[PDB]
Amino acid sequence: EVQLQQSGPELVKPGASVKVSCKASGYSFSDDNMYWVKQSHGKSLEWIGYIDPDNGGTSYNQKFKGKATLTVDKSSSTAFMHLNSLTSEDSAVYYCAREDYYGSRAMDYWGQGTSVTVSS
Amino acid sequence: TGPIICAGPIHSNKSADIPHLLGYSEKICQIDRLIHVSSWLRNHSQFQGYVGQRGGRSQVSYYPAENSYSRWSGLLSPCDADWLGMLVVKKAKGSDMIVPGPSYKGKVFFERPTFDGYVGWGCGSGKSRTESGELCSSDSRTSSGLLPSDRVLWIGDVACQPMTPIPEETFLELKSFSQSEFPDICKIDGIVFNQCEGESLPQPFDVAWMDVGHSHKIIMREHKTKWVQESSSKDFVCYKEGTGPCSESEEKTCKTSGSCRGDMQFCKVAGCEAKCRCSLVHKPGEVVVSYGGMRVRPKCYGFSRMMATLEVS
Amino acid sequence: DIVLTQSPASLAVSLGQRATISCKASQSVDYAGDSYMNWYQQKPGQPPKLLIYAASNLESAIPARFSGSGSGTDFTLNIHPVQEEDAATYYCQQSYEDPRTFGGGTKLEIK
Repeated sequence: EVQLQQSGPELVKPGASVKVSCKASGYSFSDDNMYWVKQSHGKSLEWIGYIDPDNGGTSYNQKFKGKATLTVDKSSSTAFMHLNSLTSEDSAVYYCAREDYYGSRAMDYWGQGTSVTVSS
Repeated sequence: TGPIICAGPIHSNKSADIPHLLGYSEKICQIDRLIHVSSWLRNHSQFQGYVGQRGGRSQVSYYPAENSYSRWSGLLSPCDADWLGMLVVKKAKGSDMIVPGPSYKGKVFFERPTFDGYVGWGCGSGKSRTESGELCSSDSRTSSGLLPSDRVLWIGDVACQPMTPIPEETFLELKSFSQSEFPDICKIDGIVFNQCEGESLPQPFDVAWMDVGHSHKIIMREHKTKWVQESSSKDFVCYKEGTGPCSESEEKTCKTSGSCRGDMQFCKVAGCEAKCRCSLVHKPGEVVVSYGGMRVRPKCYGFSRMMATLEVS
Repeated sequence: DIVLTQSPASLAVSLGQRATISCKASQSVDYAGDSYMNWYQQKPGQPPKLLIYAASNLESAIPARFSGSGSGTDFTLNIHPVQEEDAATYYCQQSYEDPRTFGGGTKLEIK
């Protein structure tokens, strides 16, 4: 079965940076684009960006260009998201999700979420 | 049209796994039963089970339904070549374009040659293709996971084979002759083919082509083709009546030590005398292409639909 | 960007009754015979879970009380008969173009 496993909760200071990981198993990692989604508490889901793990090509929400940076490691089946210049507006749960472009063109498998709290 | 070695499978449960077989004749047998496409679907698109139930490879759909090369059970499709390690049928990505023309509706696997490779589209369990080919919607009729061969669609009239490589300079020469035969073409499947001031949107494009093992295919209008039969070991398969393909050990022994049964051609070139029997795979032979004053033995040759932009001046 | 507007933002439905949620896009999300619209269910503390893809396709292992319909800009998620486990926030999401966008969500409460 497809499974996505995110790294644990994170407490970070304003102005710092943080790096979250998402480990994919149960399918061939480079076949499908990996999406990243932000969800502030009580609020709605926002798209951050995606990455094509086969060649590193990325696309970002304009709202997060320069804030978020997406990478993968092919050999270990892991996607990464680096967040920089943290403010309190970056405290949210962050998800990774695999998109099945030619099946459903939906995000059919999600990680459990990574809580990120920005405070001193 | 009939198979090469093995009649169509009759699978029992969708969850049985598929073994890796080292023997050539065993691999050919898996190919007759569409074991390789079933494996592709399991690996790439969350599919459970098999395609080709009862009919086998001889019963697959072709998009130009008028297809010459499938009339010869022994000529290899791209999927066939992928199982034998000669090339990779890659999983489609969003930039890969589905060509209009085929009847995609209800297909569970389809494949087409592209300008720079071979690309396939598969469906998950309980699903099959919408009429645009773009998505996999639900389909209660596919819930057993043991699906007939008409759910498999191979686009193009294609023959693949072992190639004799050519140096890079020869490729650049062939590439130049292609550019001069098709001055009107700017991109093919997203790859720059000629330099263009301004270009139309992508259009369906039926063209003859050959894969000669470099960065992209050589497309061809004026060209000659010829078939040579060479009686090498890959041209023979070995079996034991009522039991299927012989093992790897039995096959090497039959083809080296000249001590097995055979048809006329196998005995004539390999020697013979309970034991296995080897005979001639049904095909015209190996294809040789004459283009631009050269002869080349390509990895794949065929006629098939791609996408191209044309110049607008 | 394609903006998605869900309505109502909040809705209460008695057990065994029918829930009907709306999503309107600001442009068509149709292309060559399919509608590129998805629906997600999210319970507190968990990730979204895909229910419906491409307007009307039930994801495997989703109960047949869920159905979706619509085309172009106007889409409907139906739940009938509503049950206790159905209390959640439901999101629509278009897959027509980059950038992916989501609706604001509809909280379904049980009566």
